[PDB]
Parts: sequence; C-alpha cells; structure tokens
Amino acid sequence: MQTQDYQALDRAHHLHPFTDFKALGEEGSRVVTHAEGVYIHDSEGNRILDGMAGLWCVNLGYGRRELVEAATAQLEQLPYYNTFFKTTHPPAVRLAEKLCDLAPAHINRVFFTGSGSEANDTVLRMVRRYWALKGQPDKQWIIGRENAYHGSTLAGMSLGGMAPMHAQGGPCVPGIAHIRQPYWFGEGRDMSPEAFGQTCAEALEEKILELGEEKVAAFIAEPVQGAGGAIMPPESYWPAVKKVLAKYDILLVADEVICGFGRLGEWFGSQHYGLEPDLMPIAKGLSSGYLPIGGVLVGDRVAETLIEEGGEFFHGFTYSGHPTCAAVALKNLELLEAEGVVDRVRDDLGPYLAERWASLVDHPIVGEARSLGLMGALELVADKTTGQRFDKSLGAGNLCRDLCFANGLVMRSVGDTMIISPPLVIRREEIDELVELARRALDETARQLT
Amino acid sequence: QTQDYQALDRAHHLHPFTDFKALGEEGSRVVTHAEGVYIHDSEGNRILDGMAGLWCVNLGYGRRELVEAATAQLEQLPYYNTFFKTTHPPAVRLAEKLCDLAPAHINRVFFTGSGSEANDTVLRMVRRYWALKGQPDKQWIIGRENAYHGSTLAGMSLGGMAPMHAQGGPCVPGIAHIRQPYWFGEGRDMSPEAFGQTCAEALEEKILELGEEKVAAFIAEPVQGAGGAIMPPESYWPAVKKVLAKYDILLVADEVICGFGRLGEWFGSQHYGLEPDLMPIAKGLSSGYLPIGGVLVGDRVAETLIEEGGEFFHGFTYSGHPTCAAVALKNLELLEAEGVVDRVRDDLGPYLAERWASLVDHPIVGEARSLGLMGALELVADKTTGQRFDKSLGAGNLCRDLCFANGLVMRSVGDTMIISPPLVIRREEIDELVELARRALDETARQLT
Ligand SMILES: *Cc1c(COP(=O)(O)O)cnc(C)c1O
Ligand SMILES: *Cc1c(COP(=O)(O)O)cnc(C)c1O
Ligand SMILES: [Cl-]
Repeated sequence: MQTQDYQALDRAHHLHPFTDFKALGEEGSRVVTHAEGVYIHDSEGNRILDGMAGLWCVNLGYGRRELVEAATAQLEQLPYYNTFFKTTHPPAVRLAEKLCDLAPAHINRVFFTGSGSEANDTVLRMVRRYWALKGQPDKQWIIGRENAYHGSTLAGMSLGGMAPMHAQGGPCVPGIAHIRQPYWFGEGRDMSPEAFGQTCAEALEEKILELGEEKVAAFIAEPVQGAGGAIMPPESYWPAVKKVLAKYDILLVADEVICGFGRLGEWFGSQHYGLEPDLMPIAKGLSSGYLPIGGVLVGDRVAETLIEEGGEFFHGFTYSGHPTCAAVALKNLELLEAEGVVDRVRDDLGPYLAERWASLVDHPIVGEARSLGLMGALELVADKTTGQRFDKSLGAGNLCRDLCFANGLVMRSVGDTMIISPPLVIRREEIDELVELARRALDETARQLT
Repeated sequence: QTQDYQALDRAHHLHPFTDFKALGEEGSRVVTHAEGVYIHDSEGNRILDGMAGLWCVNLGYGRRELVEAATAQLEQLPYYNTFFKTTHPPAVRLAEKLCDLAPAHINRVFFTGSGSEANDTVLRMVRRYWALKGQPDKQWIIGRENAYHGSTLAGMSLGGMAPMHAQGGPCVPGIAHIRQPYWFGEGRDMSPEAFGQTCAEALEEKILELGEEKVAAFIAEPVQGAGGAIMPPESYWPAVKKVLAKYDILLVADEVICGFGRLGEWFGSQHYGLEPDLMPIAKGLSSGYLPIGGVLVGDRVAETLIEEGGEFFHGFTYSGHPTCAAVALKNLELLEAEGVVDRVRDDLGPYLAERWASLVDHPIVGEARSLGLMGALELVADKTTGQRFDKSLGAGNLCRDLCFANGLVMRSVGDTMIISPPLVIRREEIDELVELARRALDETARQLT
C-alpha cells in the first residue's frame, strides 16, 4: 500500500480524535508507520524527531525490547482475565504493589482503569460516594480550573476547563465549578509572578465561599497544565493553595496523567510541589504508552471509608487491570527505576534542556521560554517589548508547528504557545537537534509573518 | 504462592464491582494461565470458562496468531497518536475491515479504549448531532431499566442499574428509562408476543411524554447481557421498529456484548434486522486480548458531523492504539476466515439450545433460554408458580459458587444463571458445561431444602 491508499481508506472509514474531519479529509492524513529511539517515520520515508513522545506518554522511547517481551510473555500465559469475579491475576497484584510503593505516603491502593479519562470518572464517583458515606450528601461540588484538561468522557470533559469541549455534546455532569488558571504570561503580567500565584490560589477560597464549603467535595488540578499549554504555575501558587485547603474539609485530586512517572523530574508532580492528594489519576507514562492502562491511586482517607463503610462499589471496567497491559506497565516502572530515568530527568536531561531551551529567548519572536524536567514551552509574540501577540487570524503557533514538522520535529502548538514533551530517554545530542530544528522553524515562521 | 498473592492483592488492589472488605476477608481467587476454553488458578484448578473472560474471549485462550500480531506491531510501532492529523496502518486497516462487516450505511468508526468510553462517545455524538441539526433541546436519551451501558458517569447514567445510580451521582442529565422486555421476570401475565409489543409501546409513551422534539435517541442492547442474558420476545424488535419509523429519533444499538459472533451474527442488530445510527463496540472486537473499543457511525450521523461540525473536540490518548488495533484486526480476520460466526449460527448455537433445554426438567429450573452462545437459566423454588427462592437465600450466588467448585464459570444475576462461552467451544465441552451445571443445580436444590 502507498501513502495515498492509506489516506483514501482512512478518509473513508476512520474518525480521528480532536479532528476537523472535513478539513483533514481534504488535505490528507499523515501516516506514521514505525519508530525507534526518539524518532518516528511516516509512509513517505520522512524521519521526524518526536518531541512529544507520542502524546506525552512514550517515556522510555520507541523500541524497548523489554516491554515487547513483557507483553509477549503475558499474552502467552494469560492474555486476559477479569478482576470482577472475586478474582485477580499476578500482573495486577505485582503492578499494584510496585505502584503504591512508588506513590507518596498514605496513598496505598489503586483502582485500575483503561485510560486517564476513565480514571477521572472513577475519581468523580469515588469523591461523591465518599462524602455520601460520611453522612454529608450535599458535599458534591468539584472545583476545577479553566483551561484544565481531565479527559474526554462526559465526566472528564465536565471536569476540564476547555470551552470548545464544553460546547459539544453537553449538558455536562452537574456540580462542577471552574476557577482561574495560574497562567502568568497569558493572564498575570499585570502582577509579579509571586503576587499572581497568590491571587490564583485565593480564587479557590473565593469559589469555596461562593458555593459554601459544606457543598464542596473536592478540588481537582493538574500539578502542571499539559494540554492547556505546559503552564507551570508561579512558585507561590501551590504553597498558597495548600494554605487554602488546610482551612476547609475538601479532597485534593492531583491529576497526574501527564506529570506522573518522570516528566517533571519526580515520580509524581505532586511530589515536586509537596502535595498530599487524596486521589491521583494516572495513565500515559504508566506504560510508556506501549499498551493502554490507567488507574486512580487512592489515599488512605478515601480508601478507608469506601472499604469499611461502602460495601460493594458498583464501578469498574471490563479491561480494568488487563493482565497484559499491567505486565507491560510493571516492566516499564521497573526499568524507569532500575535505570534511574527519573533521577536523570531531574539531574541531567532537565537542566540540560533548560540551558539549551533558554538559548531561544533572544529569538525575534520568542517572548518567553520555560521548562521543568522534560516539559517545555515557548511563547510566540509579535512585539517583545510589550509582549503583544501576533493577530489570532495569522495562526503563528500553527504555522510554527507545521514548519517544525516540515523540518523534522514534532512540536505542538496551543494557540501561540509551542510545547515539547520528549521521551525521558532522549540523548543530549538529540536535545541539541531539537532546539536547532526549533530555531530553524522559528526563523522561517518569523520571516513568513513579517 | 496463593496466600502471598492474596495478601499483596488485599493490601493494594481495589477490584471492579467488588465488596472490598468482604473479599479481603475471604481471599481473592488468583487466575494465572489459560488455554482453549479453560482457565487455571494459583491452586492448580482447571475451570471451564463458561463466560469467556467477561463475554469477550471469543476465539478462546491460547491463540498464537493474536500473540504474534501484538508482538509484530509492538516491534514496528507500539504506539502513536491519531490526534496530530495523523493515522497509522493498523487503524486504517481495522477501520476498513470493521466497516465492511457492519450493517448497511455504517461505514465509519471512532476508536476508543472501552465499551464505556464508546457510550460516552455515543452520548456526545448524539447530542452534538442534533445541535448541528438546529435542535439543541432534542437531547433526551431513552434507555431501559436493567440496561448496562458501562461504568463511566455517562455509561452509568445510560444504564438502568439502580445500585449503580445510587453511587457517585448525580447522573448526566436528560436520560429516561423505560421497562425491559424481560418476560420471565416481568411479563408472565401476558403472552410473550403481547408483552413484547407492550414493552415496545412503552417507548412510544415515553417519547410522547417527553415530546418528540426533546427526544434525541433510543439506546438498547439487542439482548441484555449484564442484566441477565434477557432475550426479548420475537415481537419486541419488530414493534420497536414501527415506533422508530413514526418518530425522528436516533437508534443506538449497544453491541459491546452482542458484537462479533455472540448471537450468530457479526452484530446483534443483524439478528433482529435493525438499522442503527450508532453502535458502540468492544469486548469481542479483540477477543479481549488487548483493550479496544469504538463507535460504528452511520452515514446519517457521520455526514452531519463531517460537513457541519468542524472539529469534534473528543477523543482519547489510546484511541486507535496501533498494537490493540493490530490484534483486533487479526481477531476479525480469524473469526471470518475460520467461519466462527457461521458456526455459532448453524452448529454450536443450535446444539447449545438443545442441550441447554435438557435442564428444564430440573427441580429448580423454571426456564432455560439461549440464543447463539448466550444462555440463561431461571432458578425457582416452585415450578408450578414460578416463584423465586427468597432473595435472602441467595439461590443464584449459591449455584454460581457450586458451579465454580465443580469446575465451571457460570454467573448469577440475582437468581438468573448466565453463560457466554468462547465461540470456539466444542460440542463435548458444551456437554460438559451442561453436565457440570446440573451437578451444581442438584447441590443447590439439596442445600436449599
Ligand atoms: C491525557 C489527559 C487525560 C486523559 O487521558 P486519556 O488516556 O486520553 O483518557 C486526563 N488528564 C490529563 C491531565 C491529561 O493530560
Ligand atoms: C461491558 C458493557 C459495556 C462497558 O464496556 P467496558 O469495556 O467494560 O467499559 C457497555 N455496554 C454493554 C452492553 C456492556 O455489556
Ligand atoms: Cl460556579
């Protein structure tokens, strides 16, 4: 089969995620066929540096023989069995042990799911079931943040703060509120980062008092916002949030679907900011994306009420704990740990990216460059003195994104914010190539718009 | 070791649909390997898996070809997203094969990871569709009591399980529930034919109660699975089609259990001559070997979404996962090349029915019903009246546990026993299933008397 054959069949039969179906059918889908290391290859023979590690998830890179062998061995032994029938299997047991041993203190149980979205559905039912069992059935409201992403189920979309998602397929799940996001560059340059972080934390208290603490069940947040644009909050934000949560009896849900398993230099983003969440949804890097699996790490406070008071929890998925997916996730975690990959993002690749990434701040159209661990972002501006954006209709970010791909680099755009999330095993020479290709695309972007 | 597995499992693993405390006290079963239609546990027991994992292992365990399909794709392209104006060969070929097997005018698929996520996709698609048609208040979805449509918030809301609705709500707004075509439990004051038409007429009443302008879709399993393997009277679906012909509402056929051979067709919709607008799928799509699901989308809905909708802000990281798709594709190729669906319809289905019917003369079996390789038995305390054992006696759970003790997985929904074995089960294995069931039925009857 030739590229156009794939494209024609794909156009005829395949509806892609988050896609303008009509536009893509007219321009023709890219066809990705194989990958190795940090590189992907398409049906036209192009080799591209995958600066997004698939979709924030291929932490150990492509071509890890050990993950292939883990799946093959489990498929030959027990490809599938359910965890419904008063049953478990060895992969589930061992993965839950390993996961909870890596989790922060007081987080000792896991409920398995297939995706980060199903994990957030699990979170929502667990949170509201929890308060019902506490004798407080009016404690129902969940506070998220604008521009947050918590998945694409109805619950995940409702918990998220994406207006274009909210505008499609609603009504949403009831009882979700949204406060402002700690995005200094886009929304806070009228203040010092420190003052802005405290304002955005105070917004949580304001929302609590607006709804009434007796009606609020939980606050949900990504430690660092991923899909919304790799937005690291000011250093003042999370300490001030902890101050607010200490005043009110509310659960903390840290959505670790992107930040988990090395991305920011820790096993969990919660650990980078010293949080103690009651629940933590996870997926993506859990298995380096090699097979689908997610879950909720459940803190002792929620777990004990559900166990001791709840009887049966009428919740779960056919593929919860899927033994082949669990076998792969277990091996992925063992490799991440045995090879010191997390320590290495934090002490080696993270700082190295930071210095190489910071060499882009002097580019004519880069208004800000930020990174943490192996997550990074650039802010494209038309005027550096004022920070003014290029006009929205010009699509500066999408143009830079397409020019990056044309130069051999996957670097995505959220509006006029460029983002990267490369595999955690990326080599220093490969980071060098990434920044060079980025600068080339930035050069070509600036020339075309001026 | 078994007790070592159990202690670690108790400490850290919260199971689906489980009384966490009770199971921790009793000790989890530990399943460790499987081949053919049999599973094995950490104590060395071989058990005939009359439920095919969870209604999903259609080609049975030990299929070398599915293992090789997974290994080859993991070595080629283990994962890549379909978000970035991108696709990959497995998604392309799987979408082609799937739509070629689907009913007429069902030519597109949106991939998901699970049947639950597929029903979330259904719900957003249905409501986005009518919004694009200029009817944004045409939002109500009519499901059925005792329906099962998954365990997301959307799936739980779409389902009709009161114990689920009672945990973690509020539900998604705008879902109504009409009565189920369960003749044995709820219709024995009528002929099956009249009952089937009454249950169809309940749909019309609900439409008129809500107002056709507010109703978006009717969602139903062709045959209810988790609710107790409830085949409707033969009058039901023809009468439902008459109602659907009169009103402008979408039909969603939830094929997560009925898809891919279970009833003797590629889709339960095809057994009943339905023309659905959307069909969520999962489970048998891959014989459960790897997680994957999706929504088969009819031309009516697809063209509106494509031509009017712009971007659909919906999807999952693992939508179209190329390793899972590669396995699903091979599963379909094997099911077709080996004539498994045809064999359910013409051989194993009819054979189960005759052997299954040999259980009707048992002292506590009030009804035996089957279709393809789905079957159910109704436990009763008195065959004259059909009355149940008191719920407090747990007749169904006792029979379930006695089946397992005899080497057979046969599930209980209240006092309804259900089976859904792999589609590659052989005739003598169907005999063994019925023989082992009878042993458990004898022992249940003795223990309850
Ligand atoms: C990816 C994303 C999700 C959704 O995960 P899926 O596997 O796509 O369902 C949830 N939370 C966050 C923070 C995410 O980035
Ligand atoms: C299994 C089931 C679902 C849910 O599928 P999951 O993969 O468990 O999320 C949906 N619909 C029906 C009819 C089912 O039996
Ligand atoms: Cl509000």
